[PDB]
Amino acid sequence: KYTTLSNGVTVATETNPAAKTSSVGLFFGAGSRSEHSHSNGISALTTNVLASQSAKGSLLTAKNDREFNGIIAQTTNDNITEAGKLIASIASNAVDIVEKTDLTKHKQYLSAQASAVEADPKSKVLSHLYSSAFQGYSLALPTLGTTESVENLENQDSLRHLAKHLVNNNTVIAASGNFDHDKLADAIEANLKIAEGVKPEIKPASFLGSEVRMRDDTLPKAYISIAVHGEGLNSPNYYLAKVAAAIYGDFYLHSTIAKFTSPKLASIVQEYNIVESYNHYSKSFSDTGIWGYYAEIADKFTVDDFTHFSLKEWNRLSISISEAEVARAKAQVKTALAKELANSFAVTSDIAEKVLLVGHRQSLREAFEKIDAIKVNDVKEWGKSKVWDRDIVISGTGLIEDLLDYNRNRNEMAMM
Amino acid sequence: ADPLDTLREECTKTAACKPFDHHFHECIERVTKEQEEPDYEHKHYKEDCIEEFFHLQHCVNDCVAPRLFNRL
Amino acid sequence: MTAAEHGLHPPAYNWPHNGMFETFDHASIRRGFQVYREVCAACHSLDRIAWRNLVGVSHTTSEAKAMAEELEYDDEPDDEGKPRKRPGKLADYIPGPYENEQAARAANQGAYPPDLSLIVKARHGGSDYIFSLLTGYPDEPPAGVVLPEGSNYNPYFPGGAIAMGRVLFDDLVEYEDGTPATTSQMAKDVSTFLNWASEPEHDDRKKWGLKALVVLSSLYLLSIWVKRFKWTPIKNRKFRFDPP
Amino acid sequence: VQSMTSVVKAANFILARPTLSKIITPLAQKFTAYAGYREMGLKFNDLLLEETPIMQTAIKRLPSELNYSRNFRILTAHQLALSHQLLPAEKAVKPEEDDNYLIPYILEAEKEAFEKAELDNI
Amino acid sequence: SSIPNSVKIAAKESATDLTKLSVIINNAGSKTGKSGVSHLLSKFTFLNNGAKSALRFTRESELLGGTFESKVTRDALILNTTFLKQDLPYYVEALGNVVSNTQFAPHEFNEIVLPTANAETKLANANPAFKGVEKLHEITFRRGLGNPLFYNESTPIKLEEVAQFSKEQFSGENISIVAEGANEEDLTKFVSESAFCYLPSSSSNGAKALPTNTFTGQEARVPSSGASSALIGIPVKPADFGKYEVLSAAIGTSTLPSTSTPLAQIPGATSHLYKYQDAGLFVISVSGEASQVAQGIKQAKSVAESVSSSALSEAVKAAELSVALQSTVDSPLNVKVVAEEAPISKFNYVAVGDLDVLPYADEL
Amino acid sequence: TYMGWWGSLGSPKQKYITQYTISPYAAKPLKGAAYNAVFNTFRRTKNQFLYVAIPFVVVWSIWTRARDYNEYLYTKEGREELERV
Amino acid sequence: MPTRKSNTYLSLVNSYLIDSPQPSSINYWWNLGSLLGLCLVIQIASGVFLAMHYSSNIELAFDSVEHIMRDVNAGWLIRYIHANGASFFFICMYLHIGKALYYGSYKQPRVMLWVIGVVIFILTMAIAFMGYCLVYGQMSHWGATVITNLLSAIPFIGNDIVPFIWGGFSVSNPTIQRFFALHFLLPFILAALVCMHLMALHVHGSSNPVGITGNIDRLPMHPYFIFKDLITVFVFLLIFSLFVFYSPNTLGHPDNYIPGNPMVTPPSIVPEWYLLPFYAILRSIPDKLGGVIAMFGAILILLSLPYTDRSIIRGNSFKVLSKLAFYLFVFNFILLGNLGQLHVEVPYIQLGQFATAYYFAHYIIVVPVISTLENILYYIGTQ
Amino acid sequence: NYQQPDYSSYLNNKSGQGSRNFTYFMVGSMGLLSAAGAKSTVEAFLSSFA
Amino acid sequence: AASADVLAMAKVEVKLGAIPEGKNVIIKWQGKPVFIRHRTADEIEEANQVDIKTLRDPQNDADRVKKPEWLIMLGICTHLGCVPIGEAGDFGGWFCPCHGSHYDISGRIRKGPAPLNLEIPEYDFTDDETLL
Amino acid sequence: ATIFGGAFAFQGFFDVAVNKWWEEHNKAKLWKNVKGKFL
Ligand code: HEC
Ligand code: HEM
Ligand code: HEM
Ligand code: FES
Repeated sequence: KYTTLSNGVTVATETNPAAKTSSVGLFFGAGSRSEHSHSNGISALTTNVLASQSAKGSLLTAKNDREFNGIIAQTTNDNITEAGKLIASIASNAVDIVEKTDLTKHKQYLSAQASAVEADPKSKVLSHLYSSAFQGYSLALPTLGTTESVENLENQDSLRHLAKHLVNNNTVIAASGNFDHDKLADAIEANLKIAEGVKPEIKPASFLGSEVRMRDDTLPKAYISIAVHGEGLNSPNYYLAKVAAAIYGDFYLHSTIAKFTSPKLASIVQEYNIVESYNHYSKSFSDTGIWGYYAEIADKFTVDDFTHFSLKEWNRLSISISEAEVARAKAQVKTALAKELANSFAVTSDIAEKVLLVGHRQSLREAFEKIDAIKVNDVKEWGKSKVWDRDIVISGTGLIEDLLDYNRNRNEMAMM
Repeated sequence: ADPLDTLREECTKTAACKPFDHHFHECIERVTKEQEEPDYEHKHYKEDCIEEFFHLQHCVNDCVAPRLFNRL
Repeated sequence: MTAAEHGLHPPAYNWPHNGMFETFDHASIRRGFQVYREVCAACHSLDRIAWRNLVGVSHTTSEAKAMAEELEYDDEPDDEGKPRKRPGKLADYIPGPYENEQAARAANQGAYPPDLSLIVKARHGGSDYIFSLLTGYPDEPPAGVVLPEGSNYNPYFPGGAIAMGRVLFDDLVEYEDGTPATTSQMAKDVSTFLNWASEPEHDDRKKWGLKALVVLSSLYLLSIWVKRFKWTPIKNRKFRFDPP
Repeated sequence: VQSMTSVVKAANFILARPTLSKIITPLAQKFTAYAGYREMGLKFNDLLLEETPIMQTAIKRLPSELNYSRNFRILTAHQLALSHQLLPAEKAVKPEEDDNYLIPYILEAEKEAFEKAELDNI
Repeated sequence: SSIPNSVKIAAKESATDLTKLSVIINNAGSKTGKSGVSHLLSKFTFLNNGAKSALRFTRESELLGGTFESKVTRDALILNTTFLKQDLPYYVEALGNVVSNTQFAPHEFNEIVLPTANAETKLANANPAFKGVEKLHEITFRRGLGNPLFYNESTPIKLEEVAQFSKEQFSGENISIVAEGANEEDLTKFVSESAFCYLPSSSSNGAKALPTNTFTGQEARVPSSGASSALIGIPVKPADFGKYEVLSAAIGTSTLPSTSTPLAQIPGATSHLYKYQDAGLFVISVSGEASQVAQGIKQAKSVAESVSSSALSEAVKAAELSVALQSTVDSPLNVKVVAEEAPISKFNYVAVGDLDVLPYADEL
Repeated sequence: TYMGWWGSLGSPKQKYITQYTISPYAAKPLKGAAYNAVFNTFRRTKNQFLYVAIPFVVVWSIWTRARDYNEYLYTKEGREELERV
Repeated sequence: MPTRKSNTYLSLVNSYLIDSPQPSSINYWWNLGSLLGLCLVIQIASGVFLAMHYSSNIELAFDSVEHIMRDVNAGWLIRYIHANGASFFFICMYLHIGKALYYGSYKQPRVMLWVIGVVIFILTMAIAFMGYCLVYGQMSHWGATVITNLLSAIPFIGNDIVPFIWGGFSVSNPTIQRFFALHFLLPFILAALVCMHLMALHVHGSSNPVGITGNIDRLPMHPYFIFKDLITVFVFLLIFSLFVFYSPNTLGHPDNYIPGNPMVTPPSIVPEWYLLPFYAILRSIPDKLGGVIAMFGAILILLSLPYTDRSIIRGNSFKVLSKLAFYLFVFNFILLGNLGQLHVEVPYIQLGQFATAYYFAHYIIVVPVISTLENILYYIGTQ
Repeated sequence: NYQQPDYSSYLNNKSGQGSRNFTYFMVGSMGLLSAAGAKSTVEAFLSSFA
Repeated sequence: AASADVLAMAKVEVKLGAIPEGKNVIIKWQGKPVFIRHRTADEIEEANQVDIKTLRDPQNDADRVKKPEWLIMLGICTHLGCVPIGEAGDFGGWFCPCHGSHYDISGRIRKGPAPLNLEIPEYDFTDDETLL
Repeated sequence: ATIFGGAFAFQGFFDVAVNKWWEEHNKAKLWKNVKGKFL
């Protein structure tokens, strides 16, 4: 349900009587993708400063996504309207709050987060993969900025960022839970007061096949990731890309089902225990995406074997995927979509992301209908178009001596 | 007349080939003088103009070679 | 050694068949074979050439066959054991004028005129040498040199004394195509024919060479391009070292 | 191969005597500049023949920072040789940065080996 | 609802049209059997039934798109399933054949269970906070709720023990089927016609629940490499679950990850009120560098006490939010959050990591 | 040995080094082939010339002296010196 | 695992061709090895097609060769290959030794490899010489005669070994037949030696133009250095075609086309070009036993080289004086090769004696002295 | 993560699927030229058997 | 080793009488080239006068020649086979043409790079006939 | 495979190109063009 208030801001809510808890949040787009190297991380810092305000009993948290930012005030159902007002206040006084703020403490917090994403091997690998894939464009920048750039941010920078991006045309109030939509809309309208402005032009980005290798021989595993130019939220292949990713699905060697998971790659890598774990994903940004896998290999001598087998299984995508695999992938993608949309916090984040970045959100039933329309031939056409023989972007962290340089993995993308 | 003899005649008259022809002819004269003495048969070193002849013929060949087969 | 011992170095005449893409002047091969049979067959064998080798090179098969019948060859003796002889055929090799080296040495003051089927690949100057040898005789030997009896002076011959003596003289042969028979023309023709006899694969060899160069040069350029292309990722690597 | 013990013995034999020092040391710097390894980012001790148990021990006993810097310099030298290009004068290794960092560890390794050999023949 | 076995069934509509079916074996958790049996049992749940093997049931489930897991909790053994609304008749039946006639073959005990259980234990204990929490439960509830949550080789378990613990448990009175987004009547029918109908009403020779016997004033120290962690544990009666949920949310709780709370002002600090059927444990933990944790735990202790009753009352709504977040399908929660003051003087203490740096309980 | 397989090549513990590269199909092949093959080749030849030229000059000077002496010996003026040797 | 690793045969092919972790900084010189292997194939390949037509009888050897040239369909091509390809085999082998001498590929971790190298060299020379004797031209016959006469200088067994070599009392039918048999054979012994060479290479890997360890940055071989091998192979084949098809007899000697006649020695006796240097050394020493010993030392002293090279730094790429010494040695080796074909004359006897003196002095004086001097200079300069 | 080196000059001007198609063209041309050369050589050698 | 077929022909034969007082007639002997000559009166005398001590080689003409005027020499001019040239060298007797070394009328390694005297081909002679 | 067949395309192309250029560069020298004069 949608209602465009005065100021032109849109309130989008997905109310469900069965919701355990309610959530309402203001999101104003312009994540890291809107920043540049010198002032990178300013969006995350501003959102953290706003989210650090008095919560009046609610749970105020920052979002800090790649392309959009926002503050979400989780709260029980009956309190939702209050939370509404809260965030409205927090955003009608955003410039005042930033001005009166001593950014020191918030900057050590953001630097701690930036170090965290540079220590968690998967976070580091995926951040490096995104940076190298879209190198040269703002989309390459970290969501939370780097430790070198965070410390160089000042209040005036955050004020300029808010003035540019915290405008009615670039902001959305998303909500979910069990409440009357009209009550929340009325409560926010009386309290929301933000500057006028045009929606900032979203910066361009183009995929560039590349390889980045942070080899740290002191780590205990090899955390690699390989991906191709995926499908953005706008592309009609979005769900088709998710189905293609789920065809290969996840795998954890020590999990009980490791010996029974359907995907062929799982059966292949367990013969010599090539890999410890992997997960296929289709990350989707506003207009471009990254479709691939992340993997952790325990045996440093089998990174090449895993890459070879995974890329061969990708080659299967354009030739030999059976109706069984396509049906399994469809069912698993539908279940994953429904799982991702259970928590009211997740529903609010999803509503904000879609409404800001594509303008319209497909209901879950519409998404199910769109996925069920996929046939095996559609998946193979997508594999031919986007996976078969397309440039790949690679990343690795530790014990990657066995990760053969680009040309080997790239040539694996087209050998039968 | 065959082209080769006329080419040799033209080349030996060239300025580059002139000094070699000169040296060769006074070598011939000197060797004939050496042959005039009655003691020639006893001389251990009986001179000959082989070297001057070779120099002359090399300097004439270097001229005739590139042009001859244009005549045939 | 002395310049005389090594023999005057023959110059480089621009033969029609020197360049990488020129064949023998098969007109010259035929004329050279004529000069051979007319002059050189008196002394020189040229055994390794069979009449069949001439078909399609300097003589049509009918001419080679006819030239074969004009000679006699030893056949398997009759069933009665008596010697028998047959007219020559294409498969037969050209016969030399002497039955054995002993006869050749006897008939040439002890000098042995070498078989000419390899004389071009068995001499330093190759074709040029032969030419320079046949027209290198000076009317007057250089003053002072004394030749052993029976030897004639030729500067291009190692040692300066050759038992041959000039053979090619003006208008000694009436060419079949009306070409003038100057001594230089005859020498060029004989040298070309002997070069063919020593290198019958010359034309085929150079044609195959042209095809091989085309293929291998295109393939080498392709390999250069492919290697540079597949090495662009490595030559474009950029490192960073950022310790604390 | 010549041991760093013997190389240093000869070098200190020369350096102690002023005449030989004055004659050689300018020639030593000139030779090391013309060697051309500094233009590829390598310090002298990077050139040392690693494939020996003594030298392998010496590297295996390097500090962390020196080990990583050596790794990066060797990788940079490999890349420069690979791409047939040299470091500009400003980025090359200056004479004062060629600090003979690995020599002490090699000397310690050779001291240990020489004591072991001497005591085995006590 | 119930069936003649006395198997309770609860069903209620769900927001995201997934039938998040779940079975809660009431007292087959880590408290019941000898230390670690429940972990191995949970690892045996979905492998080989009397109806479908692991490689068949898992493949069919993945085709159907559903997910299934078996998590061990100190109170109950939870078998969670999650599938599209069309898929209920399959999974429910499977779950029946999981509780009844699970094969427990030795080759699974040696290839899929012990290796997996050991890997999970090692992975969990690598986290100093979780090791500290396990030790805190051990020293606060000496038996029952203090049993290690995961299998440890220090207490060897043989297949016969796990099999005999599946039997003599899993009884009708001992299992509670809970679903979200499935009609209660249809679920009742499917359960009645499934294998759940064949379970005995009660275990004949086991399930003699013991009293809680909460102990306080204790302490422990568990040396560990890498990150350190200091934890403080208050045992709490069930009727006090309301007081401490308000206290935790007042200072900062793991369920509500947010800055601006007093406990979030110090690095690595958090709090959480673990809630069980007959007792609970309020844990204030700090983790990270040993030197940092040394002061962090003292600051957290000083924060938990000396919390203004006005701010405690303000935290009532946040505590209600936290309770609503925690009340998943598997772990139903019914706690009335009151602002009543909650004492801390009765705390147990556990230190993990650089024991030369971490303080002793006498330093709080 | 001093060179293991890919997993363990014997390289010391390597760390902090990040290697960036771009794919082929996305890089200009023969980017500077024409200009480099001239300028950089000339630079390399300039650096390495003396090492090949000084030995070459010495050896070819010796060879030229020997060749000229041998040619001089076998002439009507070199007969006497040839006899004396 | 991939089929290229699971199967033992494909596992070997992978270890040597597809995943051999070659260093990333190797020049084109490291391709020479492949060429040598390629040439070993060609020598064998064309070789096997010449024995199908070559008749080893002394009265048929030369006529049989001419039958190959004139009568066999592509016989001219096969012979010109088998000959100019041997010449190119030795060109590539001399380049492979020059590379191993310039860069310290003979130093510690690869000394064993180097040894097989030398043996290969020695063996190859035999093969080549023996094969040349099969043509039984003038130069062929008289080269065999001179070789056996020189080997007749062994102190006591010399008078008895030569008849065992000749198989008679002079180079005759038995000699040519045994040379043909051993020449057909020894190439396969050389293939085995090349396999041993590759094993000794694989144990410790290949060196670098920089000399420093390559382990820090090593590349696979299938997309890298196989396509560099193709450049080197196609350049090799292009030059090999420029020789085989155009002027194929340039490297040979014309006198070899005159059938062997023991009763007339040709004006000069020279080996085929690639053996000229050692031949020169043989003539530099007056004593026949001295000459043969000095020659075989000229070949074997490569074994002493890894121990006389007292250099702490592998290779010459970063060494001033050693590069000058190396190029001086190379040019003296070319000078020895040149003197090999020149008559023993007034200046050339002394020049060849001096050239041999310096050739051995290189290994036994210059390499150790220069290496020690440069070690000291390096240490003094850095301090 | 960080700022990548600028490859602008190194980037090709040609289409994404087009340059690989041209690479296929020349690699296949090399393969088939090599096949033709091998055919010629093998035919020439086997013709000696005749 | 020599097939028995080759050892047969170890001794050849020769018609000594036909050769002139001043001529050299090479023939193949012991399955090898041999230089066969009949000594000229002046040459035979010149050799008798020549001192063996003067030559570095320790050989004498009297031991070298079995039958006085008719003597046998092996063809190789030098210790390592050198095709023998005629009437050249230190004494003007033979030239080791393979190296241009000098072979004396004695056949000894007179000058050049020569090592030993040209082996008198071991031989016996009958009347105007020879064996070798 | 298609390698075998494709090799024929290139081999024939180069063979015909060379066997058409050669008898044009050398037409004045080959036998088949000179035989008329001597017939
Ligand atoms: C009559 C006898 C002839 C005739 C008609 C020709 N030649 Fe020549 N030949 C002859 C003799 C006596 C010799 C002895 C050579 C010597 O004294 O060394 C030769 C030799 C040659 C050679 C050898 C040249 C060399 O070895 O350097 C060649 C070549 C040669 N003969 C060729 C040749 C040609 C092309 C003729 C054309 C008519 C020719 N000969 C005629 C005796 C005779
Ligand atoms: C590295 C190994 C080899 C090398 C370097 C080599 C080299 C040579 C050379 C230089 C010649 C001289 C030919 C000439 O001058 O005309 C020759 C002759 C010959 N070789 Fe090889 N060869 C090798 C292996 C082989 C093999 C394996 C064979 C198997 C048959 C072989 C067969 C022959 C034959 C038959 C000849 C006689 C030449 C002829 O009849 O034209 N060779 N070899
Ligand atoms: C048929 C002959 C030979 C073949 C096929 C062969 C094979 C190879 C190969 C494949 C390589 C790796 C590529 C390279 O380093 O160039 C190599 C390197 C080498 N070659 Fe050979 N080899 C041959 C003969 C020789 C000889 C005769 C010598 C020395 C006398 C020699 C010395 C070496 C050395 C020392 C190396 C190691 C180079 C390094 O690691 O830097 N090789 N060889
Ligand atoms: S000629 Fe007698 S030694 Fe060579």
